[PDB]
Amino acid sequence: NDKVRFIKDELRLLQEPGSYVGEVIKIVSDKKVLVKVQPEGKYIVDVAKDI
Amino acid sequence: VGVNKDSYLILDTLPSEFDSRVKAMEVDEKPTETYSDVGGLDKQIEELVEAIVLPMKRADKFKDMGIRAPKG
Amino acid sequence: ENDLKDIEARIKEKAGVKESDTGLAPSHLWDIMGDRQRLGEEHPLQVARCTK
Amino acid sequence: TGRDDTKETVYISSIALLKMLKHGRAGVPMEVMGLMLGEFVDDYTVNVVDVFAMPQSGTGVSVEAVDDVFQAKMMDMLKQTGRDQMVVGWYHSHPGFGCWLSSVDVNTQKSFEQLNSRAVAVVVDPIQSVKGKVVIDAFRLIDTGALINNLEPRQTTSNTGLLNKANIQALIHGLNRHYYSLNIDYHKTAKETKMLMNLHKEQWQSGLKMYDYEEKEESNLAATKSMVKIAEQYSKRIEEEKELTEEELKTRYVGRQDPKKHLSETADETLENNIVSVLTAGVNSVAIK
Repeated sequence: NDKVRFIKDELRLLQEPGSYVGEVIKIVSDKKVLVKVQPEGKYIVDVAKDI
Repeated sequence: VGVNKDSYLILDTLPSEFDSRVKAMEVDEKPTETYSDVGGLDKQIEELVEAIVLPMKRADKFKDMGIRAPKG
Repeated sequence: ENDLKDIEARIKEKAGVKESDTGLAPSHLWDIMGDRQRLGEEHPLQVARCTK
Repeated sequence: TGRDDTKETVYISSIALLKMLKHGRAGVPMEVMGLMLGEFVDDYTVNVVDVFAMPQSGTGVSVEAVDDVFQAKMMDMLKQTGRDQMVVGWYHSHPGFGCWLSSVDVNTQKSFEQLNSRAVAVVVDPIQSVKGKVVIDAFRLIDTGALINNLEPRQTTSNTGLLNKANIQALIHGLNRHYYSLNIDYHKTAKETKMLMNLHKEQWQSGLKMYDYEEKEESNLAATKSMVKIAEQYSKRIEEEKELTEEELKTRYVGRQDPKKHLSETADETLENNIVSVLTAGVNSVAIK
């Protein structure tokens, strides 16, 4: 049962809508972070709960 | 050619495009000063008209004589 | 001397570092026509140039 | 009291679903559209019995790319065949983008909502339906004023539903500022099941039909060799597998993918493959002569 039902949990993981890699240039203490996205431009954008 | 941007199909044909810098070449209705508001250096005016202007109009006399017209 | 070295660090770390946005005190209401300039397509415009 | 709006679930008959997919993928990336013929009964069921496609344009969707002249001719074609009921809305296919209504599409929808309030817009993603999931989501316009008064909670009353949000990003912007999305259930009959499940004429031609026996020998050779390599890898691993902490052993003596597990998958496929094949040979040889 464990073997078959992690696969069902793993479909969500595989069907992620993308990611990106960024690097934090600096924070701003408005509770947002300046991210120079590595392939892309600069966007100041909201943090999650995790960080 | 036009290609339809929703789905690439040759839609129709369009004139060939040249740069806007090359589209600045042609006249604005460019003022004329004829040969008669250029005084002095008479011999130069005659030498230019001969080189450029008359081989355009009398290209027929150039073909019958059989000469070529100059390149600049 | 080394106690001074550490506590300068600690003071910066807790205070936090930032960059503030330019503002205006006469503005405390702006979105009355913020949404008139924004909010769907009415529109900030993709810039082009005529070539022919 | 006023009129209260509440949950609905859009039941896409098996017929309707294939047509949208067929018409939509074929016309992608140019936008595809068409009307949904069906009936509303109940107060929780939008039942879409059929769809058809309205002629494509290279202006894509537009309020004037709907085209009622074509709608009218088509309606009379269903009328003569005794299939007309009520047009229950419109669908359109965004190409490879998500399910969300465009600003233009909101105004296309506002028109059909006048004609019947229970009309939906069904946004289809065909280039994303080639997964193991078919991606289709449904929307239905709600009055802007109603959203101010907090009447999005109203739409989920009297069941727990199967409530889940399959897509956000542009979707959750448009929900917030316009619409109430619907979940999608499928209707099909017991006849239609049998039609769908059947997909081969070789159902009875697949255990008497066999593959060339050179191909089988190649396969046995390939299989045995592969497991021979995995066994050497396993043997390196199982020189220890006896110290404290499983995780330390997995790094150190590669149990990265577990050569035990890896050998089990490979063993089991070719073992099962050979039992069928021998059984096919022995059936034909004895029975036929």
